[PDB]
Amino acid sequence: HPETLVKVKDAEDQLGARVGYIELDLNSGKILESFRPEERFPMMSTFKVLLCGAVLSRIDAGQEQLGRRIHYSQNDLVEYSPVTEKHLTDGMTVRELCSAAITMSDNTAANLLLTTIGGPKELTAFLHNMGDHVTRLDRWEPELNEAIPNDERDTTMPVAMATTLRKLLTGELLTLASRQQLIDWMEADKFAGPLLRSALPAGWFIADKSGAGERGSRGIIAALGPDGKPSRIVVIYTTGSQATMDERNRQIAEIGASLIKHWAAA
Repeated sequence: HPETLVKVKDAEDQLGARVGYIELDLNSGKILESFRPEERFPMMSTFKVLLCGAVLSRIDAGQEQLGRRIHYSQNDLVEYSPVTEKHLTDGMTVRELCSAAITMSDNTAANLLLTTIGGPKELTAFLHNMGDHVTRLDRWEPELNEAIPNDERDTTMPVAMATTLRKLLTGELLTLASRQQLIDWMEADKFAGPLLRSALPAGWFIADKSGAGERGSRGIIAALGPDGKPSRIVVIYTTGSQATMDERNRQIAEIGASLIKHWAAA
């Protein structure tokens, strides 16, 4: 059962594309393993977690409310919007939009949330404020998934993203209640089944968010561990492959299997 770094390299061979990987201890933030940690990759829908972090930060500051109801129209609807397309009459609350953006990867939900903060530049500013000067959101859904080769728009580095996620889930950046809501949304993710979740044993905890884009882009961010408690952060991205969705999913799932099989190693 291949060691994780061996598997990551193998995934590059299989996919004909670069793969980035990092694994952090959740408690200490120390890097346990990495591969292309400082290369840039399209975030795709993995940014939706960071967006809801920015929204929760505003909630904590009294600038936003979880229960605030936003009505919107047909014009706002874009592709891959399975929840927002069913609430044209009634609208959705901020809390519901974040649930939709994270757990159902709802694109229109993400756009409505970006409007609440004033656009992608404001998400980038939130990230800068907390110390991540690498992750950048430039565009709205769905254009942010374009993934033109070597275009740095709408990208992160594995090492930047992993630490930003750790800070949102466990740091003082968000209140306890907000930290817990963010992880609860990620735990409830329904749009990542063929990825890390497919390798997880019974009894484990996983809070995650996946992404897919053009040019074969695929990725996932996660906090996971045994015994009902997360203990590591994992970030995986790939871009460039011509392989099918199922083939890309399979490679990520196999990286997960290698991580799980060697987890107990001292």
